Order: sequence, then C-alpha cells, then structure tokens
Amino acid sequence: DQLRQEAEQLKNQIRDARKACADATLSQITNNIDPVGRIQMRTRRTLRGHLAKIYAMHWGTDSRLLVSASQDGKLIIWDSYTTNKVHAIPLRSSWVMTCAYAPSGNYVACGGLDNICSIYNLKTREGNVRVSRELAGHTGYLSCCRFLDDNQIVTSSGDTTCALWDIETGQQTTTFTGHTGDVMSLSLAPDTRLFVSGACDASAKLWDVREGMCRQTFTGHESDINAICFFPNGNAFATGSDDATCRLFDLRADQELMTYSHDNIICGITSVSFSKSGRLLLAGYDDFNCNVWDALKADRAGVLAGHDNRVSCLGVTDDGMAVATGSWDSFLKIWN
Amino acid sequence: IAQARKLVEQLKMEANIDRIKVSKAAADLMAYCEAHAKEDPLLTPVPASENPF
Amino acid sequence: CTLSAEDKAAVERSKMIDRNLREDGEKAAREVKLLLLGAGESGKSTIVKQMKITGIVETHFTFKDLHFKMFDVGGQRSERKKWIHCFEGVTAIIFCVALSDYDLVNRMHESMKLFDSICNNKWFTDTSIILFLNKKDLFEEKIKKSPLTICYPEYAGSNTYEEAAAYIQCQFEDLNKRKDTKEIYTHFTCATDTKNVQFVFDAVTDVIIKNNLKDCGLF
Amino acid sequence: RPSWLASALACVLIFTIVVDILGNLLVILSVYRNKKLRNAGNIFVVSLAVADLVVAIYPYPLVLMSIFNNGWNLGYLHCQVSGFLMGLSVIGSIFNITGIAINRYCYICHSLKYDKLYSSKNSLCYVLLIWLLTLAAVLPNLRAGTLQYDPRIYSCTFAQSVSSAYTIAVVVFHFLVPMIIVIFCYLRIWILVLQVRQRVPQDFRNFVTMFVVFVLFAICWAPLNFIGLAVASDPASMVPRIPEWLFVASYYMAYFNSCLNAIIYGLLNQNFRKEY
Amino acid sequence: VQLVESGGGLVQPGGSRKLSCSASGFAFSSFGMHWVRQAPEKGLEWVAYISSGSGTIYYADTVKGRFTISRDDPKNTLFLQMTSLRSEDTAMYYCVRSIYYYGSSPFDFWGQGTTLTVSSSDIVMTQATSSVPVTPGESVSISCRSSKSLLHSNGNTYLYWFLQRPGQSPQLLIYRMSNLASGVPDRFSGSGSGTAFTLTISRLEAEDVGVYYCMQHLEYPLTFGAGTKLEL
Ligand SMILES: CCC(=O)NCC[C@@H]1CCc2ccc3c(c21)CCO3
Repeated sequence: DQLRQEAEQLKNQIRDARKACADATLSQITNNIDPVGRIQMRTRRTLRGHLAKIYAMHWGTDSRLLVSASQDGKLIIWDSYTTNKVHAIPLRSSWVMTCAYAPSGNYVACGGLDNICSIYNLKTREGNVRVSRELAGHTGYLSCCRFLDDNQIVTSSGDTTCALWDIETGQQTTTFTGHTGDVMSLSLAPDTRLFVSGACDASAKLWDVREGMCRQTFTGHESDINAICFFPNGNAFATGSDDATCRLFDLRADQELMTYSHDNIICGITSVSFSKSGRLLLAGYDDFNCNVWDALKADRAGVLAGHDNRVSCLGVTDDGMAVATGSWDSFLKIWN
Repeated sequence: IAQARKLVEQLKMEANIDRIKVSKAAADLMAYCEAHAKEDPLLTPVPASENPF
Repeated sequence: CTLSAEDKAAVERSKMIDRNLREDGEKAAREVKLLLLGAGESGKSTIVKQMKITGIVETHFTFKDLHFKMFDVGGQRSERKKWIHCFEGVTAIIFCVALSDYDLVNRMHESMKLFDSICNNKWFTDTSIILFLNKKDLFEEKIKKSPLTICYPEYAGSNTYEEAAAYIQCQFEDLNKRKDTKEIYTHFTCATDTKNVQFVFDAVTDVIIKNNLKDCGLF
Repeated sequence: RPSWLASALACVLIFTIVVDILGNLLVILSVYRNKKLRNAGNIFVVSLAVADLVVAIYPYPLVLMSIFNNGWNLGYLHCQVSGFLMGLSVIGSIFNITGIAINRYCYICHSLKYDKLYSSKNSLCYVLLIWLLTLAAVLPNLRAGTLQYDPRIYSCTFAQSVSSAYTIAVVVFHFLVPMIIVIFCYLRIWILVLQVRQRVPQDFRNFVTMFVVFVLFAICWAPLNFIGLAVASDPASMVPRIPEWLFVASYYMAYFNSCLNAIIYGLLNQNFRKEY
Repeated sequence: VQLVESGGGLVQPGGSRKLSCSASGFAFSSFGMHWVRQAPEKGLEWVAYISSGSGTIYYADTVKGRFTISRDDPKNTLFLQMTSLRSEDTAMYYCVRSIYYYGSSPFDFWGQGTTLTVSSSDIVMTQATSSVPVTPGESVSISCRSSKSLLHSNGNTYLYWFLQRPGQSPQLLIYRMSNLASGVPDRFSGSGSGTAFTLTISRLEAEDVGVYYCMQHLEYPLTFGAGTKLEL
C-alpha cells in the first residue's frame, strides 16, 4: 500500500511535530499562582413551572432573559431578575433536546427527535409567538441550535453532520461532514465565525462557518462528548465526556491543555460552561451536582448542590453575573 | 483516487498550522484570566448592593 | 410592595402563564405514553392496524377513557443508544418479538445482549416491559423443521410449541438481573381480534395503579 | 398495684410525647417547595401531624404533672385548657385519618377526576372543613358544663356521665363512622388492586398495608368507645361494674394511639423514609 | 392589526351608554386594554384599564365607580359601560392595547377613536406651551416636567411620548425615555432625568407636525400632559 503508508506517516510525523515543539504542561507554569479558595455560591432565584425534565437552556444576550426547554413540550422565556415568565411556547413535538436564544432577543430556535429545528418569532405585531421557519432536512435527531445572526443558525444532528442554515429562504446553506457518529453538541465562537463540535465517536473538531472547512480535529477521551463551550476569548475550549473528564483543548496548540477529573467522581459530565474571566470552568454532573472547577489548577473550588436529579444544562451570563443550572427535577436554579 | 484526497488535503492544512504552542499560549490564558479578574462577579464577588438577584 | 405599575402586570402575566402550564400538565400527566420496540423484521404493520385508528413517529388511539400515545422504533436509525434517556417517564415499553425471528438469518447472542444492555442501562431496568408473541399462523409450522442446535446451544432436547414457549419465558426471566423493580407481561395469544389491545390496556392499567399506590405511599 | 402503674404510665406518656414531637417536626417541616411532596395526601398527613402535635405540646405535660403530684394541684385554667385542646386534637386526628383514607381512595380507584376534585388549596378548603366540623364537635358539649377532673391517676378530661345523648353521638357517629369509611376505602383499594391483576409477600404486604392503616387505630380506640357506649345507659351503674385497671389500659392505649397515627403515617411511607 | 370602536353619538344627560372595541388582527386575550379619552381641543385624559384575563381593573378617580369595564376574550370585544353622563364625559374615546412583560412597548397601537357628545396625590405633568411654529429642516426640542421623580428603583423611567397628527389617532413615539417605538422614524429621540424630560426631533419633515403628548405611567391613575402642538 502507498496512500495508507503516507497517511500513517502523515499523522505520526505531524504528531511528532506537535510533540517535539511541545514545551510543558499548563500546571508546570501556573503552579506558583495562588488558588481562589472555596467559591461558596448561593441559590438566589429558583425558577419553577416546568413539569418534566429540563434538557437545555440558553441565556439572553442582555444577561436577564432565559429560555428553558423541557420534556413536556414547553419552552419558557424567563425574566431572571424577578423570576417572571415572559413567554410560554407550546412546541409541536415534546421530544426537545436543545434550545437557543437569538443575540438580538428577537427569535428562539428549538428542536429535537423530530429532526426539525423550529424557529419562533417573539417580537411580532400580533402579540403571540408564531413559528417563523421550521428548518427541515436532517435525517435524525437534533442538538445545539446556535444563532449567529437573526438570519443564520448552526445546528448539530445525529446524522454525523452539522448544518449552517439560512432562515430567510429555509435551505441548508453549508453542510459540515466528517464525523463518524451522532454529534451531540456545538458551541459558537464569541466572534461568530468559527465553531467546534463534539460527537459520539470520542472526538471533537473545529469547523469554519464561512468555508465549510474541517480546520482541526481533537481527541483524548474514551467516551462520547456530551457538551461543549468556548473559553470566552475564543482561543480554547473545554469538553465534557461520560469518561468523568472535562478537558481543556487549545485551538492553536492542537492538543489538550489539561484534564479536569477527580478520582472520587463516579459519573460523567452533562454540561460545561465558563465564567466571564475564564477562571471558573463550571461542569454539571450526572450524580446530582454542579462542580465549579478553578480552570487553571483543576481543583474543585466549590460545589453547587441542590438538584434532586441529574444536572442537564448550565449557563453563565454575558457579564458573568449568575449561573443558571437546570436538571431533570424541573427546576432551574440561579447561583450567585 | 479522490475519496481520501480531500482528507489528506485537510491533513495538509493540518500540517500548515500557525503553531502557537502549549507554552506560547499558556501565558495568554493567564493574561485573559488575570486582566479581566475585576469584571467577573463570581471570582471576585460583587458587593450586595450591585447584585441584582 | 416596591413594584411599579408595570411590574405588577408582568407578575400577573407570569401567574397566568403558570396557570396555563399546570392546567396542561394535568393532561400531559394523565396520558399513557408507551414506547414501542421490536426486533428486526418482526412484523409491526399488523398490530398498528389492530388499534383504534422522518423523526419520531407517534401513533394516537383513545381506548376506554385512556389516551394512548405510542412512540415507535421505525423512525430513528442511530443505534448508539443516545435517544433512550428521552424515553423515561413512559408508562410501558411494548416489546414485540415473534417466533419467526430466525427466518431472515444468530438471534440468540444479539437478542440476549440487547436485553443485558437494557438491564445494564439504569433507565429501562425499573420500567415495565410488555411482551407480545402475537400470531398463530406460522408459529407452529417452523418449529418442526429440526432440533434447535443450529443457533441455540441453551437447549438440546425435544421442541414442541407451548413447552418451548414456556422455556422461552423461563429463559426470558433468566435475562432479568433484578425483578425487584421491573415486571414483565408476556402474551401468548391468537392475533385475530382485539385480544391484542387487552394486553396493553390491562397490563398498563396495572402499572398505572402500581404507580398510584407507590405515589400514595400506600403499599 | 398503684405503684407499678405510677411507674409505667409516666414513661409511656413521655415516650409518646418525645417520639411524637420529633416525628411530627420531621413530617411538618420536611415538606419542601420542590414539590416532590406537596400533593394533597401530604397536606392531609401534615394536618394530622400538627393535630397530634397540638396534644403533644399543650395538655400532655399537664397530665404528666397530674402524675407528678399524685393528686392534681392546678385548677380551672389548666383544666379547661387541657380538656379543650386534647379533645380538639384527638377528634381532629381521627377526622384527618378519615380525610387521608378518602383521599387515597379517590386517588387509587377514581383517578379520572382527582386533579380537578383535589388541587393546591381545594385540599386546604377540605381540611378547613375538617377543622370546622371538629370545632363544631368540640365546642357545645365542652361548654355545656361537662368536662372535669377524673381523679384516679387521671386528669381533666371528658367524663361520660352527664350528657348521655352527646356521649352516644361521640362514640358512634363521631368515632365509629371513621371505622366504616376507612374500611370501605381500604377494602375497595385492596379488591381493586387484586381485581386489575388480571393476568394468569404473596399475602404479607398485601394485607398488612390494609391492616396497618386501618386496624391499629381501630383497636386502640375501640375499648374506650366500648366503655363510653356502655356507661351511656346509666353511668352510675357501670362505674361499680367496670374495674379501674382495664380502664387505665383502655385509656392509655388511646393515649398511645395519638402517637401511633404519626408512627404509621410518617414511618411506613416510603417517600418519607427516603426523604429523611 | 385593526382596533375599531363603536358606540359614539349624541346623548342627553342622565342617560347611560355603552362602547365596544372590536379587535381584528392580534391575540386580544393576551393584551391588557386601556380606555383613554380626549376632550375637544383640550387634551388627552386616561379613563380605565383592564389587564389580561380580567383580573386587574383600574379607573380614573374622576369617574371611578361611575363607569364599568367589560371584556369578551373568545370574541375579542372590549366594552365600556358608562352609567351617568355629564357635560364633561363628551370626548373622543380611544381603545389602546398594552402588553406588559420585560421589554414590551406597552402603549403601541391606538384605536381609531369614537365621538361621544353630551348636550348641556395624583402626579401633575406640565407641558410648557400650546403652539410652536417651525419650518421643515429645523431640529425642535420639546420638554415637559413632572411632580415626582419618574425614575423608579428598577431604573425604568415610566414616561411616554405620543404624537397626534391632525385628524388622526395618537401614536406611540417613546415608551420609557430612550426607547423608540415599533417602526417610527429614527430621527426622534428622548432624553432627560428624574423630572425634566425632553424630546428632540432632528431633520423635521412635513408630516411630523401635530399635537405632542407626554404621559407618566409609574402609578395609577395615569396623567397626560397638556399637549404641545408643533405648527407649520
Ligand atoms: C364516649 C367515647 C369516649 O370515651 N371518647 C373519648 C373522649 C375524647 C378524648 C378526651 C376528650 C375531651 C373532650 C372531648 C372529647 C374527648 C370528645 C368530645 O369532647
């Protein structure tokens, strides 16, 4: 064989170009920097009203409004300062696994097992919430709707491919293929020109939303990657597996920066977020809890413990003023 | 002949990488988490009058 | 309180939204959600005919004051088992495996590994699993081909119909690691009339009344 | 003989009040706003537990004091306080037993209309009707000038001597139609859960959970009702007839019953057991 | 969206009348409804308010208990039943929708109004003039003053700038201080603090003339300004 030999030596000697220029681990440099202690965060607001498991949640762009999508076919937009429900949207299919908020507060996209990413319009002239556009064209279940503008949305799916749509016409504009299993998550970059996606084949990959380019791949886990987010400056990102490992990869250094596991942990990570300074890597877990890892020393600097079921969604605001968590016991709790 | 050609071409561009390394970009994460430490209401907690919850 | 003239109306809107949410959660809790599963080429366009009549495929029928929604397996393709955690809180898992499963050609290792998988999954090991062995048109005409040494080394004796059916039942209970929570409801019938709906009406009202007992805390 | 009862009854009553106050504090304040609790059965349960906490705090240390002095030293104030609070508490306890039984029957059997018949504070309206009817039962016979100090080792309680009509109305249609209601609800629940098992430990739980919520408070109230209906013909005849030792047994089993109800409904629930 | 009222006409005093506000084009069961009135050549005056689901009902203290408010939600018809009518109840009555959540524009669409003619503590808001002459192309500033500080503890300053072109119904321009309404031209702007509030109109076109208005929400009853009329 010839191309197999060339691809084998390509992967091994590009990994050798990574290893020979690999200087040191992150903790080797940041070891002398002092810790942050115990971040005892308290439940300020408890948002009740859902009557089933809560699967995903997205903050508003003004750090005050929330969407939460539940299993009983309800999408609720919360005013998170007075714990008031701004909107309640009855979905068509109650098998909703993800939801998103527009960065202008106008639209809201939500989807799931019926392979259709619905996009709803809140700021109407009639005072209800009508379905603006149902993006159909996926052949399996949907995850991580993520709004770019009011006319442009990325959606991951179980079709081993993600898709950049176009809400005006309604057709799948760009198609990102390259995974070998269900793609469970994606997270938009803060400059809204890149994204990363993690899939069930124990891998993530960094894609460009402009060219449809498979720019980078990222391995290191043993199991599926369940959720994903970016470091808030858009140069690193942390994934969470069912390996009970959160991992921080750098987009430029092409390997994992550092691992965020503890030996006492039994079960795997369901959600991952970040604080606004990029210091508190939060992580919701499958037992009951959330853990607030100090993102430079990998020490659990606090445990958010309410949540009589498994935590399913995390979100930190644009200013960093709160952490909303949501779990299968139908309660979002806000932690400050 | 053209099935793995785009795969090895993506690996060619994965060879031509603007290689900022694990210690070239170690200090950039420390620079972002240091220089924005005063703006984070969870790392350094805000006084209870500027807390809206 | 210290609310303005518009915050009181925002609060009134939020309370009306709460009212609508729980008055439809009443109906969303008083409806029978049945997951539907089966093996490869088992026959499913003959029991969905029997009831009172892409992504997930949902089938409605209202039978004897009970609103049965049935969510089928014939919509999804990904067998990574990532769609299973959405299906907790279902009333029953209507499983359909027939006796002609070894026609399309080993069923033993894959079937018992799937059942050890759902006895490994924490979600399906506490939910009731209704079983159907429905027809009597070909269940007797293919047992008498030969002894069952070709794919099934668990048994090496004489193979009649109903004694081997009881043997399949007894090895099906051998698959269960813990019968302390889940409860199997097997059915050996003639699929001729609405006898097939009276083992998903009775075998699900038993689960309804068991959940009502253990939500009273009574038994 | 008046030494061993003076040794034992005070221990029985202090046992009753200590495990009653700890169990009822757990049952009342262990309800949470996450509302995995908070269903209407739990509302009737915590009403029963506060109705037993009423007798656990207000008149039972005064009965312990009437044992403590061996000849009661206090007067009309503690007499009317003890005899009103104890009677209101025990009638409210048995009526909350009746409410728990009818709620569990309307949840198991007739589950078609439970979410509309029972709701957040419609159950509160039902339990305020329960408190209304126990107040209507505890007012007129207790301020018609018939409640006084039974002097044996006893306390200021309801003697069954003067008002024969109302002491017939207390034994049967206030404390023995709970028998019929509880037995009809739990027998219909049991025959329905054996009737809808139409597929063709086997008796242990399936009959002890009918008896442990019905027969214990029944047999612990029943000899006192037997005495109260027996003396209803002429109480000057049966006070020489009935001796005092089984009178002590029959009344302190009714004192033990007002903690046994909290024992049953707060340590044979499984959500309460996994809630602690 | 089309709100349209009916019930106007001439009535003698001592009588009782009824107005209907038929809605066509929106979700009437999700909007609170104000009744506003306007006397001939004097100015606006708020009358009544009913929230969504008929729970909260407020009136103005002039006719509190003398009017009544009715509503039909699966028919979309809003009624005001007036019981006794003096020579001050004669007005053009408007039927205004209002939705209250975080971020709404709660005086957005005004109905067409209906004429009713009868034969013969509270916050005071003061507007400075009654006629200002100007030509197009000239940026104009209007101002009005309030009694209390309209700046609540939330941060919201509950002041509303409306415009009534001659012969038309009013139209929301500014709904708290710096918030432009739904699809008004973005040459308008509002500013001010606490008690002094100014509306600046740069690049003034021809159809921007008409009687301007400032209103406070903050508290019921709602009180309108006197009404500055731009002249050309
Ligand atoms: C006649 C049957 C009988 O013995 N019943 C218990 C009497 C109970 C317990 C103590 C007490 C105090 C006041 C009161 C009542 C009682 C019923 C009416 O008002």
